[PDB]
Amino acid sequence: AEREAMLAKTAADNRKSAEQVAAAQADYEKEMAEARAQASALRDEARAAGRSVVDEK
Amino acid sequence: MSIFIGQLIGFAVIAFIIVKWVVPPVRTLMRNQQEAVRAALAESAEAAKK
Repeated sequence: AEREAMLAKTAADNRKSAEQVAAAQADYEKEMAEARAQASALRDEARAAGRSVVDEK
Repeated sequence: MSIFIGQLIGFAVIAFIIVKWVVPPVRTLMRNQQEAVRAALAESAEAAKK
């Protein structure tokens, strides 16, 4: 039963090792993309404020 | 004594037969099985480590 469980573990874990490497890569990419999107939104808001002050002046 | 010597020679012949033709294969099987056990142990090891 113990060999059985060891087998189970190895299998699943090597599966979760691959899954966690993929998750690290994907989460890094997704968080970087979210940061870039937030930066783009901030710059768009800055340009909107610039245009608004230009129109006000 | 003669009976003892004869049966002892027969035992020696059968022992030689098994040691030269039956011991080798069984032994392999035991080693190949051990290979497996150690391997599985170490593989669990690496999967957990990885």
